Amino acid sequence: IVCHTTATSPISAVTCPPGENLCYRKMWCDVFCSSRGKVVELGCAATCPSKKPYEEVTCCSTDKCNPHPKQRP
Amino acid sequence: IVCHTTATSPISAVTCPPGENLCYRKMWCDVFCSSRGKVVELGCAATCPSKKPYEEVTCCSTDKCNPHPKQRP
Amino acid sequence: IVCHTTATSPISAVTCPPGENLCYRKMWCDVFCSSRGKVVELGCAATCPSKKPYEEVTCCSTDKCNPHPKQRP
Amino acid sequence: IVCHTTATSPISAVTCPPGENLCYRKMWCDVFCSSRGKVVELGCAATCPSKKPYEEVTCCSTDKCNPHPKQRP
Amino acid sequence: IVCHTTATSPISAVTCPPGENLCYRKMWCDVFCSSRGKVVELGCAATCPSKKPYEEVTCCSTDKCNPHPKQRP
Amino acid sequence: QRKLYKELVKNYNPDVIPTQRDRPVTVYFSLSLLQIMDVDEKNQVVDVVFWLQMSWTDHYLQWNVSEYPGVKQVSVPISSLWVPDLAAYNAISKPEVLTPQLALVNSSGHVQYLPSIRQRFSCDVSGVDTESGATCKLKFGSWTHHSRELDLQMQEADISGYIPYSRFELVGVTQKRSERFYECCKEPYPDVTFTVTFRKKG
Amino acid sequence: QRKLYKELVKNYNPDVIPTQRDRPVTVYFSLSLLQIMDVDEKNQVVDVVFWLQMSWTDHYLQWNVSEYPGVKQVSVPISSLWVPDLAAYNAISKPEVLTPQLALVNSSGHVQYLPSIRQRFSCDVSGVDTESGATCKLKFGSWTHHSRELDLQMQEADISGYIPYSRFELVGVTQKRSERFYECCKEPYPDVTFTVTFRKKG
Amino acid sequence: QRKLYKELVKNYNPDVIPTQRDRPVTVYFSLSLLQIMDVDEKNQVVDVVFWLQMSWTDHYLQWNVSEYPGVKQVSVPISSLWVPDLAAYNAISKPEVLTPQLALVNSSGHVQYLPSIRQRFSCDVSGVDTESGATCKLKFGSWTHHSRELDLQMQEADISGYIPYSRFELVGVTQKRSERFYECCKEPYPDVTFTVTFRKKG
Amino acid sequence: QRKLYKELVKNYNPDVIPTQRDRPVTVYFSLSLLQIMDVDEKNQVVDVVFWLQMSWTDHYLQWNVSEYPGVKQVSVPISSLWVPDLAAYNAISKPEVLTPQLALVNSSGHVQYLPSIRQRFSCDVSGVDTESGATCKLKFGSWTHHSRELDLQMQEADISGYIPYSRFELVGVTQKRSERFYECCKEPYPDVTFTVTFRKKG
Amino acid sequence: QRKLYKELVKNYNPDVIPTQRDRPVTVYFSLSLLQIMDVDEKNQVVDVVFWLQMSWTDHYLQWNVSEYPGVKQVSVPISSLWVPDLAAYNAISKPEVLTPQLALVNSSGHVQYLPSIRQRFSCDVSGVDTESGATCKLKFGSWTHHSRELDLQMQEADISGYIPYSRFELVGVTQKRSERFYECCKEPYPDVTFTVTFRKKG
Ligand SMILES: *[C@@H]1O[C@H](CO)[C@@H](O[C@@H]2O[C@H](CO)[C@@H](O)[C@H](O)[C@H]2NC(C)=O)[C@H](O)[C@H]1NC(C)=O
Ligand SMILES: *[C@@H]1O[C@H](CO)[C@@H](O)[C@H](O)[C@H]1NC(C)=O
Ligand SMILES: *[C@@H]1O[C@H](CO)[C@@H](O)[C@H](O)[C@H]1NC(C)=O
Ligand SMILES: *[C@@H]1O[C@H](CO)[C@@H](O)[C@H](O)[C@H]1NC(C)=O
Ligand SMILES: *[C@@H]1O[C@H](CO)[C@@H](O)[C@H](O)[C@H]1NC(C)=O
Ligand SMILES: *[C@@H]1O[C@H](CO)[C@@H](O)[C@H](O)[C@H]1NC(C)=O
Ligand SMILES: *[C@@H]1O[C@H](CO)[C@@H](O)[C@H](O)[C@H]1NC(C)=O
Repeated sequence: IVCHTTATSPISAVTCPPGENLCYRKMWCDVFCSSRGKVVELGCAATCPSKKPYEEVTCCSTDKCNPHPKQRP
Repeated sequence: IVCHTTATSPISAVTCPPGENLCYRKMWCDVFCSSRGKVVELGCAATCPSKKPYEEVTCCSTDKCNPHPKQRP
Repeated sequence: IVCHTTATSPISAVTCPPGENLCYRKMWCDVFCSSRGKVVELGCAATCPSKKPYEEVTCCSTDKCNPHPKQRP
Repeated sequence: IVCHTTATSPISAVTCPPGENLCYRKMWCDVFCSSRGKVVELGCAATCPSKKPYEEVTCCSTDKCNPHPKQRP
Repeated sequence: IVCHTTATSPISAVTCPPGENLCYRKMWCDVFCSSRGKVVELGCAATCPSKKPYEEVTCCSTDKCNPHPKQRP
Repeated sequence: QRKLYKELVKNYNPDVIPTQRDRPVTVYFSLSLLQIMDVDEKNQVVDVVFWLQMSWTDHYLQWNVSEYPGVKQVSVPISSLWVPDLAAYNAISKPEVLTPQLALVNSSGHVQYLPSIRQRFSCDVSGVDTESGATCKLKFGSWTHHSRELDLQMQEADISGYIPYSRFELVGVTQKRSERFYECCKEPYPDVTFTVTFRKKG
Repeated sequence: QRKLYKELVKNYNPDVIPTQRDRPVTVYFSLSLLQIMDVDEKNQVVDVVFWLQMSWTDHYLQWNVSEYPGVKQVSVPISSLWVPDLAAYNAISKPEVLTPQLALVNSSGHVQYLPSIRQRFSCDVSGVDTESGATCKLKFGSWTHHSRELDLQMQEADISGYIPYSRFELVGVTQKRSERFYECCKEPYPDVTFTVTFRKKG
Repeated sequence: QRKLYKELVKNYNPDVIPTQRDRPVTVYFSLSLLQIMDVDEKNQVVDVVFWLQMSWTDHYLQWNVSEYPGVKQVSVPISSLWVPDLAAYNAISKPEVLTPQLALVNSSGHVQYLPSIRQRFSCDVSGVDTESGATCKLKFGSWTHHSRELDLQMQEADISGYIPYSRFELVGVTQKRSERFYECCKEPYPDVTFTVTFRKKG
Repeated sequence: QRKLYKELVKNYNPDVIPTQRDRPVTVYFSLSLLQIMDVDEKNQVVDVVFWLQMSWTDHYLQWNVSEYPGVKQVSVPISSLWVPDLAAYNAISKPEVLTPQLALVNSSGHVQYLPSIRQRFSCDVSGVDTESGATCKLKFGSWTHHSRELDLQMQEADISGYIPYSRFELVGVTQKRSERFYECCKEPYPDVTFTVTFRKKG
Repeated sequence: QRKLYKELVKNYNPDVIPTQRDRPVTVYFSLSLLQIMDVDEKNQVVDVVFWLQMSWTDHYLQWNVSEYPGVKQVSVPISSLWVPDLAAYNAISKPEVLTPQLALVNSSGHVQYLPSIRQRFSCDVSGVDTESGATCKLKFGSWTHHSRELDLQMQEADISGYIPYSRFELVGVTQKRSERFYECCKEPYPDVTFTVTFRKKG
């Protein structure tokens, strides 16, 4: 399972490690969230990460299904 | 009964709703009241609005009788 | 009796009213008294005005005898 | 006895008054003493003035023997 | 034994005095240590100076073996 | 469109009062007290905020409504054009302007400037706790011009616009213009004294 | 290269609002309250810090993406280009800007300026200890422009960047736009009122 | 017309003292104490406000009454022309000027400047509660010129402009001029010491 | 001899970040905390002083060691050349720079700036009396630039500059760099968070 | 006759330190402590006032005594000519200059600059009540120059001038020059440390 990760710069497509078969995207909303936009996070996880009150999670199985809001799946 | 309202922008002529047959004009006097002029308000009311110490009310029945101080009845 | 008065602007020569036959000049000394100079006052009075501690009075009978310190009697 | 005095401006040579036959020079050291130099004083005295801790006195009998540090005896 | 000393300016090579046969270099790290660099010290001592927690000592016997970090032994 | 700006400040020097041979520049004063920040009974002084209405007519500034396509008025920074050298005589601290340094102008030449200001003036506030209340006089006026160069005409101030929840309550406001002749200059010196009385609520 | 700068400010005068007849300059407001510094129950005033979002479109500023090799956006100092004359109507102290005076710009002409500000506004803080909490209204708006010259439209209000460990806790934040007509000027006068309610923690 | 301004500051450099050799620039000093803000018995210092009278004659500045149609005097900003480098020797805080930075000028060349100032000076205020009262000496004088370059002559010692309701009452005011030679410069050094004694009312 | 200056700032515009397509200006950060002025447990804020190490390479600024007779490096005022728009995100007061506004430059183009700064940041200081101590995070970073325009790389901390006799004792200092991607701009936003923990001595 | 000014600053750039290469600009330091404003035992800091003697020789500035009719020395504003970038290393607040920004100059080229300054430095004042007294070290020195570019030589340690009625009494004053090499720059960094010990009178 190939995914998109924000751990590297620029955001590259790393093969979601063993055990983890889900690509995800979690977005926060900090101070700059009014101008720069919601914080973007992309990674891997066996179990889709739980959503926090203000957070916004999104998971999937397709390859490169968790791209940057300014890219293409 | 057709009236002039300041609820819309620009000030348009709305048909004074049911029950209300009086067009009015209330003018306050705030900080800018020395340069910009007295605050202007135009609306509808069954019973002519009561005048407050500093306020200035004016009612009528004719259509479009409550125009902006810079317009024509 | 013609006098000089500071009641009008600019300082003109008014005919000291009835009963009053004395032209005078009273000078105070305020804040600006250090730069602009002592306050100047010119008028009419039957009885020459009394001098106050800081004040400075001066009376006379001649016509236009109470001119501005920057003029001629 | 002719002396140099700092009582007049510019420093002139006054004839040291009666009873006083000694010309002197006392120099202090104030705030400006670091840039402008030590304060200079020139005058007359029957009895040579006493030296103060920080002060520096100097007396003599010759005429014009107490000149300014920037002049000639 | 010839050494390098920071006691003189510029840093010259003085013959490490009698009894002392070791050239050394002690370096501290102050405020400017982030831009200007670690403080540099060069001198002589019979017994190699003890190292302090933050300090950094270095001794030797060769002539001119304790040069400035920007020079040659 | 807006070549006006480049022209308006072409042969214009803001250090020169726009007088026109015997026509002294007449400025209209007006103070709209906003709120009384604080009072120092110890040193006798009042901290106050207030909008300050100022308007005059600059004969230099003016344009042909035609030559300029629909240009009614423009917002120019007070530094680009001349402005009255008014000074708070009894003030004891540099005036802190809160609002932007802008001023409107009529195609005719009417300049308007309403700056928000906070400033402390010397005043007796000893009787501020008494029901009678203490009173302060804020004397304003040109600092280098007189009646022949610059006439200062007022126009009743506005008590309204004052913080309804202020710890202090206004009992009266008196804005009055007045002149005075000094041992010099045949021309008198105009000045507007904004008097205010206030007590401590509750 | 970056000849853009020299060109962008060639025939540009920052004192002129970029309006295109019938197309008033529309500015998008937005306040992101950071923290409530302090409250003075004595003089009724609140010291607050807050990021203030401002964005508009300057028709003058814009370049051909081609004529300029890979020039997406540039950081220009607010003094080089025009900027809304927004003013804190109820403020009682000059605004202390903490962040750099820079604003970004789209090759299209979209200007964005978000300065960090600390400032004190007049407000009733008497009920700040009550569980109900006290409320403050921070009214903003043009100072020399109206709807026809400059339209002030708001957007998403923010409470996200508020300091958690603050001695005060936000119970509610209301950002609402509103217009107001005056005895003149057929066009209204917009303004955005950022309302905030807060109580004392513990 | 007012072409005068453009000419007055044509070949004029305000950094140059207008001396004509064998004619040192003579400046007339004068202090009009307005009010005594506060006194710090702890650190020995007094906060005071005062009008400062300063007048001299700039040989550079002067115009033919004829060549200029009815131009008596003009208000020029102190930055455009030269001004005495007076310094409050015993001062312990930068001088906060309250009034506008403008000065008047005679067609002859007589320059007059009156800046309202607030400033704190080092002074013994220990005996301010005693009926005898404490005394402060405000020594002023050129910081980089002497008698041959700039002569400092005093004027009137107006006290009348003092605040009545002030918590302090003036018992005496002494303004005296004095020179002092140093180990250099044949020429002496002029300075005006404004002495003031005051006690605490009641 | 020093014609360099006239040339260095000939075709140079400090408002332009000196980048060479395909390569972003990399700036090296470094904070040397000097002393902790004070802490306000009431409003949660810390007053601190510190040296700020900043260094980058301006491709515009650079000269031929030969064409210029022995010109190693020169001290130029930060206003003459470009400088990173770093901002203290969590700061709550304009930064008061204590040291001179000068920076050194390599003949190669290496610019270095070390300004002394005093500033207050929002921070929880409630646990400053506990032996565990309170901690503050001083987050810094570009204000209008991202990774592709300006990369912010740190160069380790320097606690070796703290002030001994300070009422507070540093228990730990952590300087770490970090990026953050937003709902926009493919490139991230690098920021350096200087964390500091301290307790009250004795 | 004062064409000198126009010439002196003709081909002169104040950002360039005046050296004929090989020979470094030698500046003579000297501090004349005026008074100790206050001491904060809480945050360890001292508020102090003091004249600061500075003198050097600018090879650029100099004129032929003949070509200029009786022009001994002139008062030029520190901004027109170069000046040592001295910085108060242990200072914790921007230096507030009280005296005018003017410096004198010899026809030979000797520049004399002495500004009055008030500033707070970090220092241990815990033992200020003890008869032994507390001590403060005011370390000064060029901020961007070393021995080869700018040599800092001290000269006079004037203890005279300290306020007699100050709540504090000076027990000793030590002004000493010293160098120090760092891990770079073969040349050392000269600095003058003005040490002062004082106790509380009574
Ligand atoms: C934008 O810049 C280009 C130059 O890169 C301008 O010139 C030509 O514009 C046409 C548009 O029809 C393009 O097809 C050409 O490729 C451009 N250059 C040439 C001659 O090849 C253009 O006019 C500018 N504005 C536009 C229309 O985008
Ligand atoms: C005003 O401008 C119009 C058009 O340019 C012109 O016809 C008219 O004569 C002008 N009048 C004035 C005020 O000069
Ligand atoms: C300009 O404004 C002034 C003040 O409001 C007014 O008296 C005058 O008639 C106006 N003239 C115009 C329409 O330009
Ligand atoms: C560019 O301008 C457009 C306006 O059409 C808008 O999306 C925004 O202002 C800018 N977006 C970018 C490219 O950051
Ligand atoms: C003053 O005025 C004239 C101009 O009319 C000028 O040329 C000259 O300097 C003076 N002339 C006389 C004699 O008034
Ligand atoms: C450096 O400058 C010299 C002139 O002294 C010139 O001859 C040489 O070509 C230049 N080389 C470099 C470093 O580009
Ligand atoms: C100057 O030397 C080089 C020039 O290439 C530069 O990398 C460095 O940062 C500068 N500082 C040093 C090493 O002195």
